[PDB]
Amino acid sequence: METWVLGRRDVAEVVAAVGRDELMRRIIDRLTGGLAEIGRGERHLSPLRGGLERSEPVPGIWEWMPHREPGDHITLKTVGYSPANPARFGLPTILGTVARYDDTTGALTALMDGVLLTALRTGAASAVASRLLARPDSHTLGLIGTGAQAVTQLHALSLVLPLQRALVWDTDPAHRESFARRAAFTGVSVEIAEPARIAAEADVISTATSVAVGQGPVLPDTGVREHLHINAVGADLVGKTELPLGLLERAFVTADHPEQALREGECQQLSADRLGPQLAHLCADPAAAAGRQDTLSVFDSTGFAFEDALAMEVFLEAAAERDLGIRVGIEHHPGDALDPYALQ
Amino acid sequence: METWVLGRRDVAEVVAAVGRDELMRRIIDRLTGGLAEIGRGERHLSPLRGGLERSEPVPGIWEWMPHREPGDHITLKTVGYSPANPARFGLPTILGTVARYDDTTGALTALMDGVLLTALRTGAASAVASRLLARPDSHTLGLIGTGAQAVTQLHALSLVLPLQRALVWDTDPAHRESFARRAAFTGVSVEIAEPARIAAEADVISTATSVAVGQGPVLPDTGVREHLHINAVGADLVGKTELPLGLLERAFVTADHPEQALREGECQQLSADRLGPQLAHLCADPAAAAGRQDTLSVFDSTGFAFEDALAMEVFLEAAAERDLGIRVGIEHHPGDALDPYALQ
Ligand SMILES: NC(=O)c1ccc[n+]([C@@H]2O[C@H](COP(=O)([O-])OP(=O)(O)OC[C@H]3O[C@@H](n4cnc5c(N)ncnc54)[C@H](O)[C@@H]3O)[C@@H](O)[C@H]2O)c1
Ligand SMILES: NC(=O)c1ccc[n+]([C@@H]2O[C@H](COP(=O)([O-])OP(=O)(O)OC[C@H]3O[C@@H](n4cnc5c(N)ncnc54)[C@H](O)[C@@H]3O)[C@@H](O)[C@H]2O)c1
Ligand code: PRO
Ligand code: PRO
Ligand code: NA
Ligand code: NA
Repeated sequence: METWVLGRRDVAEVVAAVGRDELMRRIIDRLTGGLAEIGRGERHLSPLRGGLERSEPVPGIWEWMPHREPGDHITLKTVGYSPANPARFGLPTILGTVARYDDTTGALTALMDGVLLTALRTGAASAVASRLLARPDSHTLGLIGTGAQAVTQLHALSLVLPLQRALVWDTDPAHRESFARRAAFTGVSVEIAEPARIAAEADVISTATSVAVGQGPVLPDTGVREHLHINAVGADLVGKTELPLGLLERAFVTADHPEQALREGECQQLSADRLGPQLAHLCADPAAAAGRQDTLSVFDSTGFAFEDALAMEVFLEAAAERDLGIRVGIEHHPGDALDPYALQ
Repeated sequence: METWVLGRRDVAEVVAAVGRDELMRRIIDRLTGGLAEIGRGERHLSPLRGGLERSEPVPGIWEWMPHREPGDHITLKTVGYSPANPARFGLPTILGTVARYDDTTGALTALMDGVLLTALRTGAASAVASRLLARPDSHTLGLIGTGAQAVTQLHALSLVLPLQRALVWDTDPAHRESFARRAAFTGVSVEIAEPARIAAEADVISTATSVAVGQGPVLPDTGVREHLHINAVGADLVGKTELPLGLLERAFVTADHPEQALREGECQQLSADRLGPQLAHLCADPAAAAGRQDTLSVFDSTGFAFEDALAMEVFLEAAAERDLGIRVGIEHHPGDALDPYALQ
């Protein structure tokens, strides 16, 4: 028994071989089915994630995210949010890895990058929610925050809605100027637009910013279109929010993970009484979502480990077919199971 | 940047080059100093661990154990307790791995086996406690449970006490009969003896069994020597205990981690106001242990992530000295930190 490790090169090869659209579509499809299974009581929400706050160089958090498929495997994503990483170190803000363990024995069976996988399933989750809650003829996407997540927000949403235009904003001029180049592969025309213009003109919005605790909202509470759907994607520290309270109180709100959203999502701003069914229940019966397409809706996204497990499976399937990755004996399996010193 | 991976081969070469005795002594010494640092308020107990219960093929648990050194790094041990592993799969009951993450960036910097390390630091912790609370001329060790942990319990204790014999019991006849061969290198003569005889004759006892929830005690409530010290090491599911309540109520009880021990240790059986000072406090200020060698004492051991971080440091120091291990690029670090697809 050895651990199957996908290098950064292998993850790159999966993308190049499968194609960006096809890979994202596979993850959207797996996520929509898995969420419906939860909504039907065939699968269960992952446990609350845990985390450790860090104050330097700027406030961030490092988290562990487990999910168990009984009798099959356990998934654990370890992921940091370190918003000074791009400017100070040329590293992504979100940095992580995903491990798979055999549920029967505990053995570490696979390990891979979490950076790309996280961005993919986070875009996919927004596409799942927006397919349910945005107008099917949605033409204009708004993006507040044009960092890493914005790229897969636009990509995934462009696969499920007839987007013709993306109105985008970032507080860092260099980050908003570069977004059109990073988004060019989607074919959707990008325009820089200030938040009040995005609020007024967009059919669907994703907010995905590194805004600090207490420094929201990143979108003003002003004229929004009656049918607006928002994916509230930013999530890290307790006390970080992105949307104005008055907008949230007006909206139909659905969370991906209700207990996580109440602690780390926009639902921090609301009472537990106030929320609708969770995304899994809307996937299982979209009748509850159809009648909210033409009114104000918010998908409160925090990310949960089930999404990472499903995305990892897509990557492992593609990598196995192409004989990608290395095998590394990491765990010590003594020749005598009762002798820790029996190094084989 | 690449992750430093210590393969099972690298861990084997560290212990082969350094030797079991010296490597165990290094971990005993580092654990002693680190515990005293906690007792002096210079460092802090790890947060409570978390886990997922698994019922098949027998009840077990899979846990995550984080410990943060602020500004430096975060350690995470992932470890399963799967008590059917030896008989069913030829695998150790305790199967795990230990990772290190940079606290500033979040990046995965090091990854190694947790099987040997866990056995080493668990023996070491009992040795730290027994130096404080067992008679310094203790001659007879008792072991209830002669599986994997029993090997390093005997080894560690033989380095800090003048042990001449070990009286040992297991409910599996094959496992108690094989213990003498696994223990031979220590030079401590091994004799199989029923638990009542072990209770009557031992100067120090370690209990380290895979007894099921509700099926304790593994040591009977009967006559023991006035000075007996017990390392209660068994720990996994809530409701699993090893010692008889009557014995516990007469003992001076020090826990490695009070909150964890009240949940998962022998202290599950005790009112919280009956606990003695935790082990870290005994290490920083021996006034609390003065005179307790000569009466009944119990070290309630549950294991906590600080111990794994300290033992990992010992391994990484030896591995760095010898340039052992491999570098694997696992995390995707895009050339453009704001572009997850820049598979750069
Ligand atoms: N919900 C999920 O499943 C999930 C998954 C991954 C990341 N996230 C979260 O999404 C957020 C963004 O992550 P990322 O990887 O895109 O980070 P990033 O650092 O790559 O991008 C964040 C961008 O936000 C910009 N920004 C900061 N404050 C702003 C403001 N007030 N208005 C507009 N823009 C602002 C920054 O300039 C930066 O360009 C983080 O909170 C992250 O933790 C959520
Ligand atoms: N305190 C810590 O830090 C720490 C660290 C590692 C493991 N543990 C715990 O120690 C315990 C033993 O772990 P291990 O790795 O030695 O497992 P193991 O499976 O190698 O050995 C356990 C032994 O206990 C025996 N046993 C079961 N019920 C018994 C009973 N009533 N009386 C006597 N023997 C009995 C089994 O036959 C087996 O040989 C587990 O609960 C484990 O989770 C604690
Ligand atoms: O779900 C995730 O992976 C990210 C991590 C930070 C915020 N949510
Ligand atoms: O501290 C530890 O590693 C072990 C794991 C199971 C029981 N406690
Ligand atoms: Na959110
Ligand atoms: Na215990």
